[PDB]
Amino acid sequence: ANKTLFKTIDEYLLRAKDCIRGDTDTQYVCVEGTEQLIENPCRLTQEAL
Amino acid sequence: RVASGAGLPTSRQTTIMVTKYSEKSPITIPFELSAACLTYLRETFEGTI
Repeated sequence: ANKTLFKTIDEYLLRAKDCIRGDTDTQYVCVEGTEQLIENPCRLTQEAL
Repeated sequence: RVASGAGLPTSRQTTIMVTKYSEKSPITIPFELSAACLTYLRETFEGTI
């Protein structure tokens, strides 16, 4: 992600959204999210609260 | 139904046809008539005031 900030923010608003499966009680990695999408500001800013 | 062309699936069933049953709930109330009141109602003895 070491790119220019406009392609970085396009990576944020397009690519940097994980998906997590929403019917189990453990956070399984969703594969090919076609019903939901988990966008992360805390991957763009690289911190935690 | 709204529709999209993505990998997430759409349903084909349109105009679901359901039947509904009625529940019964009757209501009663009595009212009483004395035989003196009935006999003075019907058989007029035409006598006086």
